[PDB]
Amino acid sequence: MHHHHHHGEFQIFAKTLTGKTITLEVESSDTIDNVKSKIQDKEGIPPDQQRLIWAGKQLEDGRTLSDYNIQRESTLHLVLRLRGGSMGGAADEEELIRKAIELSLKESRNSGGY
Repeated sequence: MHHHHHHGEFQIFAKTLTGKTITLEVESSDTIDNVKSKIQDKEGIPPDQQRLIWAGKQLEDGRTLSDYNIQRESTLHLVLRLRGGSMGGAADEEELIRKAIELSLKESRNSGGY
């Protein structure tokens, strides 16, 4: 029920596991489904095949942008899933989560160093 109007004055930045930078026009409260699909228009990749991991935690499809107060200048770490034959590389489908959290996200965990 996000109305039929349009006012994408606030954009965001998404970075795939491989490190691909993608910019999509979303809302401050945009939902994962909206974020994902929006990506499909950018990389074709279907939302059901796209996963979103942020802050060492996997974003649930029911999550919102305003949930964590995600501004516009945010790096949405996206991980491309793989249902077909395992690529047998760094990122596939499940290993893309633990690694997406240990590579560019671990920084947030490092803050726990006290």
